[PDB]
Amino acid sequence: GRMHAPGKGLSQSALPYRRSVPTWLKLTSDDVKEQIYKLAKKGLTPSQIGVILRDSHGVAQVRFVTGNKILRILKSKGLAPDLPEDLYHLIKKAVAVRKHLERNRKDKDAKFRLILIESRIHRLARYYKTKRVLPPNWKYESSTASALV
Amino acid sequence: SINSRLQLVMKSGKYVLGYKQTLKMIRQGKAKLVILANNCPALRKSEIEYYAMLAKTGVHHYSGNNIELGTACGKYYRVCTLAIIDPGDSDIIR
Amino acid sequence: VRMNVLADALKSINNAEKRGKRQVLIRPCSKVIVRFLTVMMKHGYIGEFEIIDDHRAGKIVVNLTGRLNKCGVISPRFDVQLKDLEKWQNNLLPSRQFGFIVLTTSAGIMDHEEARRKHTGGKILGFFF
Amino acid sequence: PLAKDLLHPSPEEEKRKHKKKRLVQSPNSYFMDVKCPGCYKITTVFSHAQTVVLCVGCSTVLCQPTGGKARLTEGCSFRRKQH
Amino acid sequence: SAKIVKPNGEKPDEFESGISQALLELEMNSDLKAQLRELNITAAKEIEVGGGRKAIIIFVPVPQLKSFQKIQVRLVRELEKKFSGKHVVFIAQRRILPKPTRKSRTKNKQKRPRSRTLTAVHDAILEDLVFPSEIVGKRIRVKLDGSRLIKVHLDKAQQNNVEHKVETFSGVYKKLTGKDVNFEFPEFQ
Ligand SMILES: [Mg+2]
Repeated sequence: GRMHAPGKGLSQSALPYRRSVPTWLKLTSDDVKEQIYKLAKKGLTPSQIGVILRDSHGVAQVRFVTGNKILRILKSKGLAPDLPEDLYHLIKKAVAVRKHLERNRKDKDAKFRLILIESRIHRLARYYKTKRVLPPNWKYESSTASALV
Repeated sequence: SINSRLQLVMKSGKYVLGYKQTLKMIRQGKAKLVILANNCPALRKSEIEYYAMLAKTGVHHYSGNNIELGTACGKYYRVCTLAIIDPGDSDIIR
Repeated sequence: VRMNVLADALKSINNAEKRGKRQVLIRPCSKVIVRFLTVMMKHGYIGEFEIIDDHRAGKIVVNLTGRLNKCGVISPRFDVQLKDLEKWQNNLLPSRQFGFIVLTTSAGIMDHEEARRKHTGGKILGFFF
Repeated sequence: PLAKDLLHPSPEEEKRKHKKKRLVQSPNSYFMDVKCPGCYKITTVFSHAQTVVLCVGCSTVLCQPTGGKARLTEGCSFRRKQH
Repeated sequence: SAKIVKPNGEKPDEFESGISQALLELEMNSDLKAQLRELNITAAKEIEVGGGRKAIIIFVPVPQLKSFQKIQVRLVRELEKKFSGKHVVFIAQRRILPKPTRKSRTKNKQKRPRSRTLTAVHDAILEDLVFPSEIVGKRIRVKLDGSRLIKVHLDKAQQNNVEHKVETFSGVYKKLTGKDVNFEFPEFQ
């Protein structure tokens, strides 16, 4: 029921049986990989691309259209970010909590939401150390964090 | 805000940090966004802000620090002024 | 969380047959589920179950009959060394006259009678009777 | 009660069930192939939009996003039917 | 005449010639051409069914399958009418690697992907058979004996093409794989 909160909710995405492309679609495995390509270039996260591609554009799921999933398309060409998008969203968040804690030293609430956030960082980190996308050294540091965003 | 755009310019585009290089890049004319901070002491403000106006370059008085700029540049350090020569995909330039 | 997918399922197919429910579905599904349910099919303990193939995990839908008093699950799969098999089937089944400790040996998943014919031990899963 | 033919559930009583709770998990969402008055061009908008869908042309803006489905702008059509 | 569109180590003349000659005959044809030059089969079999009226199964290399799909409906229509009294359908020639037991070990041997494992294969075989129909969902029976009978829900779009076939497919994997399956034509969502 979530990692760090009471709320035991469920709201998630859900795909069909069918996987084969849905025939509206023109494009083809190339023209999608041409487009993911240009969006990442412009500066968007692997999530954020998947977004643009569905609402405005056409692709239910990149994964089905092309062979592989978005990250692999960026990574095998070298547009992938330094660290995982998923993580620096937490780091960027932490640094934001840090900031106003450093002006407002009363906020007891912010002093989970930091501690929790710190803990959801470390936790993440130490698979990225076993799945080896991060080198076995990198570590948080409060000071060096603000830079890392 | 100009954390996100600036961040992107550092990675992808071209730049010159601080002074003298920045002022050279205005002299040369090849720099078309000078990002001052606040805390640039007010002579240098007016003499960069003037010395760019004449070139026809956009200036920014980033709500900054010297420091909140360094940190924003992915630099780890004090940068009062900077000049952007060429952006990446970033639409920092208008 | 879902640790053991039997206990999950078997609770919900004991726990229907009390209410007299005609048939039930079991949410997570597995190979081990199928393979231990097909054992229950032979001695009659249930009827024909028809596994849905949601693309991910699986669902099953078990035709029940009246006949199952209880099925349960021994949760840690202790290793049963054939000499112990008796001492278990003493204190885990209502009589020596029926009752089936499903377990999982070298030669597949099967009841205790069939591990005894082949003369193998292995890991206890559960029991229905 | 005592006889619900779970495997052959009548079409109505899956649509009154949360998407993942159904017999097979399917979505409750859709794309719509959208006209709009100025251009004849048709964009392939996904109901649940998140972003603002702009015209392949330019000027007009199709879909303000809200909580659930997207808010189509003023006077523009759509086409479910597929798959 | 025969050998030019069937290259894989397997010659055995009989049908493979006659069927490849019908492919070659479909090249003497406007638009149904050039796209057919690139393509190429491997092997083919005649297989009977319970009803009596046998079906011709055609295999394909695999990367070409996704190009055979563009032609398939137009292809079958023409060579089914030519090579008459028979049903025709395409399958990809997949490998099926054996499982590495410890017995059959890991001396070296590059992986063994999931694509190339067992249960992926006969499942992709399904998607090759009923190209026009496309699968919507499977259920899988277990009868009280233990005989595992699959049930495949196909869609509706190009049901008309496929509805007459059905018991050919039932006959088909039962030669190829060894599994007994009947097809159902259901509701929508
Ligand atoms: Mg906890």
